[PDB]
Amino acid sequence: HPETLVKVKDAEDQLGARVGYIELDLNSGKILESFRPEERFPMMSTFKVLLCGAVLSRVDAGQEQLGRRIHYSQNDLVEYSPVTEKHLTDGMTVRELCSAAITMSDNTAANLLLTTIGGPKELTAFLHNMGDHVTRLDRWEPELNEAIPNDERDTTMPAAMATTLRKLLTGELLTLASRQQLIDWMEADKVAGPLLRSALPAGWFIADKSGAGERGSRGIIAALGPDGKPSRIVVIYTTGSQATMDERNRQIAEIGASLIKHW
Repeated sequence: HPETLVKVKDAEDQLGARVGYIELDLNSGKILESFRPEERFPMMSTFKVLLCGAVLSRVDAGQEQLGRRIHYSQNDLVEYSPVTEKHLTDGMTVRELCSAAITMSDNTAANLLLTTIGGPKELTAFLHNMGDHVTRLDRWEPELNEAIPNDERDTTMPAAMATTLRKLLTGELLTLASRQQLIDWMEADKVAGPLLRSALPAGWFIADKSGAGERGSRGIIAALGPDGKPSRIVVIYTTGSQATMDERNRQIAEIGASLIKHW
């Protein structure tokens, strides 16, 4: 609705930074509303949905198994690894690592799964093959969060991420059991409370994944809708602000409040 665009512009003003926004109808792929749809933004942890989508396509193809246990050691642990640090002794299965990477944004789990897949170049090859010629992963955790101005490495565009998310979630690329497993991990997100979830009405569905990075970068990709079903994809990215984490969260939650008021 154009009143949400008023709130996105107001957020650009309050944060003193670019905000990219898109609202996409999940059924038809129709772009309902957009602001900077084709400017690049750092993906940060929102790439971990894409990563487990690549993992699940290998599971579907018989090239990977969800129950396979990955062992790793203290040498692999990078900053913000709340779940992998606690499982050094016995390792974790592919399924556990995707739950940790999505639900808890665990950085080591993402690196371990990127190794399983053949690294950033293979996730980017996977994206290219499903028609996304924009999103690219170039580095590993934690480097990919750097968000240096004008750098195309590890970026997407709001319109590209929304279209890719839609394909992953409703297209024939993944088996329905796999699409459902990706949706379940996103629904179980534990780390995005102050963002769209704080504006979500009772009874609504949300599956999402947040990200934060350097230079004020913050973002969220989400599939949400009334009556327990997703019917729209919302993607929101910001970078460049010098505002605190709480101010960045606050403005994204106010963009959410506007889009839900005007649904």
